[PDB]
Amino acid sequence: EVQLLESGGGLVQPGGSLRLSCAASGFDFNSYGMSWVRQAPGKGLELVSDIVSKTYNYATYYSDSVKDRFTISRDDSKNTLYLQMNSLRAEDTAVYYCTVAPGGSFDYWGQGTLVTVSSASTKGPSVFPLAPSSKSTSGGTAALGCLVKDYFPEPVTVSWNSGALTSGVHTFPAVLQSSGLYSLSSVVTVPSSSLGTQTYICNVNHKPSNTKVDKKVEPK
Amino acid sequence: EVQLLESGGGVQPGGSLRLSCAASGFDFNSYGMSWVRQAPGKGLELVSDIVSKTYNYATYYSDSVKDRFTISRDDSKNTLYLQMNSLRAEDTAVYYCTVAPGGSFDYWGQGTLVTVSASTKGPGCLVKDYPEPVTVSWNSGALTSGVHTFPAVLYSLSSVVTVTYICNVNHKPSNTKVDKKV
Amino acid sequence: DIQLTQSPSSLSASVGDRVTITCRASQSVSISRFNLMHWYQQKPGKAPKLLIYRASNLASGVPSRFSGSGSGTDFTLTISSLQPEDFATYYCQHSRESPWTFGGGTKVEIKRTVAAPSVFIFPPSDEQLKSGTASVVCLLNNFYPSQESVTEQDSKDSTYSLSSTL
Amino acid sequence: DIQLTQSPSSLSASVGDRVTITCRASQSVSISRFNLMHWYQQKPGKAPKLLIYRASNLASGVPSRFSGSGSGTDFTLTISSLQPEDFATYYCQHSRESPWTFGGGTKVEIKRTVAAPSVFIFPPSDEQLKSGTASVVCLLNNFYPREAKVQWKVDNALQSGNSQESVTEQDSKDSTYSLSSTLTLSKADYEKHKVYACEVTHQGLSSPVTKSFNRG
Amino acid sequence: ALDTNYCFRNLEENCCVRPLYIDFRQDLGWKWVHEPKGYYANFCSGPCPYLRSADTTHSTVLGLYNTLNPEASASPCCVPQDLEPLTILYYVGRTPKVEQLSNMVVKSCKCS
Amino acid sequence: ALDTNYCFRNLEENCCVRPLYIDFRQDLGWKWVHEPKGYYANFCSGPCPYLRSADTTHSTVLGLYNTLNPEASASPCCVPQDLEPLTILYYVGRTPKVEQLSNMVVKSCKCS
Repeated sequence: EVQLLESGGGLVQPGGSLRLSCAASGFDFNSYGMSWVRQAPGKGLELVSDIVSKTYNYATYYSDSVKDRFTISRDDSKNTLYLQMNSLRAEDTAVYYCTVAPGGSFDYWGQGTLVTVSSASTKGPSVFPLAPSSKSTSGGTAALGCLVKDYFPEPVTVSWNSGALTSGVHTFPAVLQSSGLYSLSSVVTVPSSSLGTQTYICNVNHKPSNTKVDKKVEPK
Repeated sequence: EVQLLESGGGVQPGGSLRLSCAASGFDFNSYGMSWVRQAPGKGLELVSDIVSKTYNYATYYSDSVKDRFTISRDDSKNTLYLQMNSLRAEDTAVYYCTVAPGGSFDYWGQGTLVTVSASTKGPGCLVKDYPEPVTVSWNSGALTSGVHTFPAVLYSLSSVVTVTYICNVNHKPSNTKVDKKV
Repeated sequence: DIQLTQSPSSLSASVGDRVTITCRASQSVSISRFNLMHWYQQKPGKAPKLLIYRASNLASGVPSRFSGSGSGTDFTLTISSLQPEDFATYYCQHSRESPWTFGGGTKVEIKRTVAAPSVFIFPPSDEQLKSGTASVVCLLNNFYPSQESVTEQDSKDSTYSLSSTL
Repeated sequence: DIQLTQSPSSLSASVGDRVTITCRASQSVSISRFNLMHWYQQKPGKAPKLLIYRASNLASGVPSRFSGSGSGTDFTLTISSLQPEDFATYYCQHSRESPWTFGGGTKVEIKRTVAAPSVFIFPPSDEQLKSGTASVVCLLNNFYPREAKVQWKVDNALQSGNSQESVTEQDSKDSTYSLSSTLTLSKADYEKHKVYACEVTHQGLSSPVTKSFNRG
Repeated sequence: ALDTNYCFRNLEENCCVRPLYIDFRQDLGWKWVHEPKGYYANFCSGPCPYLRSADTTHSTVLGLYNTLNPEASASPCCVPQDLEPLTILYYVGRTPKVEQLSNMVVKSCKCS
Repeated sequence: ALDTNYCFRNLEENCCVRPLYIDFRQDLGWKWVHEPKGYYANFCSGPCPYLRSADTTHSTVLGLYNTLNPEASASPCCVPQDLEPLTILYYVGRTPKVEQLSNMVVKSCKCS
């Protein structure tokens, strides 16, 4: 297998509209009821919209929070679930999951599309190296990284050496600054002896602003 | 299929007579058998009944012959008997042998006259001074039409046909079997 | 001991007529749907012959003109279209309880037309004369309606005959 | 509308321990012998996955250590032998009547042995100073418990209000945390001082660990 | 219903009442029954497809099961629903006895 | 009694309960049932020889007639006697419904 792929999420001005869709495959789509369950950042799960099969006249129901502004629809021929979101508000900022409930339980879930409702404009990050010292100040361990500063909206993805370096990597969650822009660090701890022998590149990608930076991190 | 052929009829008072009834053309073995008698001029009277082996050959007798007559049976032979004892005047009747699978007397023999009385005396054509009966047929039973055998009145009767001619006179009691050309 | 009484004791009917005769049972001779009263025909010198069994069913070879009906105590024998052969004494019998009893008998004589007797006198043969007894026979063949003797009705024409002898 | 209340809101339990989470519905979610309470597991950056459907039935591929019970208004989830990968938020949802609602969640943290962090300080890159600001970074690597105290000391003078902190989610393997503390100053202010220190206080440390650098 | 009327009218291969004369003497070897000599006992035969006079919800489920899976050979069977009695006359020696035997005649069939 | 306890333990050629699992979606096309996904419905199979668990007098008479006439095919049939219900759960859209469907499981059989 079952696959649920949602698209349509992104930065939208308050009062604006967005249309989320969900591509489904691997199951008897026409037979079951589909739902949209959202998660506001660091909060719980809220079933916000629902739609049953052709068998039960495509009946819908909405949460009180989104009634009259939101519209759930489906396209049985194309295996697609839709969400018309109108007069969007700050509180509508959340990850939107499309899910399948054959009976009472949400048997299958997608990975979610992020919807960010803000007046703030898309700003790409600046990528600075967090350079280790040549001196092994940590018993023979060194740490290096990348400061991914001043971006909007979320998210940023950080990999080390194209994903070939995963061990010891810590990509910190974004911190919203007083400026209304996010900032995060990605760090990796390595044997100090690796510093002159191996090269370390952090690959930063901020899709909303179309920013890609491969920054080599080396001792200063 | 059916044939019921009774024999034995023909006896001094206080005598004993044994009737036999040859049965053929039916599942005799599983049906009840009876002796029904008709007194000269009188009606029909069931005198002795016997049921099949499947009912312990149970019998029943009219009050009139109880403790004197004994009804018997041979399934191998398909024959019905009536051992008549202490014979006494009012027993003089025709004894019909009859079968009733259920409740109706489906088949009957042509009877046997039992005359309880005066010794046995030997006898168109004129059958003169002979007990009853005498049987008269013509040309061994071929000349069947226009024939009139008279009811006897020693008994004497006449048999007449309206038109070679031979009358076949048979009187079993006197062992008389004559054929007279007329 | 069920007493059967036949009505009437006799009956004179004409050829082709619709005859209906009855049997009167002292007790009920029926047990459920089945009516255990049977009818027999006895011809002058013959054994009785079954006509009707269980009040309404006709026996094998019995003409279509013979019909029967009845329940409990009252039973009826019906001759739809009379015949000269239908001359006989008829008897009813029940099979409700032992002993099975018979009714009295309903004699059925025939009424056709008036016929005259052809008178035939016969002389005593030299076979009987050669003893010491002479018997002169007087015949009255086919008529409708010393020692004398009459016969019973014909089953084909329906006439009588006499045999007076001196 | 039926509303669900989960207790506790969060807990710490050692590997091998038996964990019990409850869910209370405002009205019964039972319909005959069928109990319409379902349980999900949500790991940090992932979608929820169904663990238990209709109070006690394990969803395909969910380990035998997970179990559920209850009827009417009161339900339970039990992890019989807690594992380090069981670090997640657990949700109960009902399917009794429209709208189907979810409980607020129960965050499950793993308690492990104390581990002192490794501390690293990073000066600002020359390339950032060219833009007029300076971000000084301090890293506290693979520590337990989550509680750590980080103090910035610019020229032995204690700082306040000019730093932000970020903590990773509990590691699914060694169950530790890592922390970032970023101190932001303007270029001018940064160029006005020499010693930049990050002083760390944590249970696993006998005395604070100070990592520092000299501007130049 | 799959009664005498429905079945003897329009001749169908599927479960229906079929005429059957049983003679006590010949067909059963019972010489003891005086009246009747025989009777129409009738019988039930023919396939039980889905929706044909299903007795229980099990007869409905199997009807559909066997209709979709013909290899199953787990189909409802054609059996009597409506059964009439037969009143007989016999003689225990010369004593007439009558016995109303229950469920002797098949008047309607069903798929069970 | 041709019940599950006898039939499932013993080897029976003639009338007896036979085990059967019916899956609602695969075997019947019933996508609507949420629980159970299937059940042991059982069925009844096996010839009905004379005197074997006869439902009626007609089953006795038909059994006698059949085991006496080789050209005769008319015979009693192996069919359910005792049946148990089955409780099911389904959702009408998002509204859960529970139903106890009667006579769903065959537990014993007879020759009718």
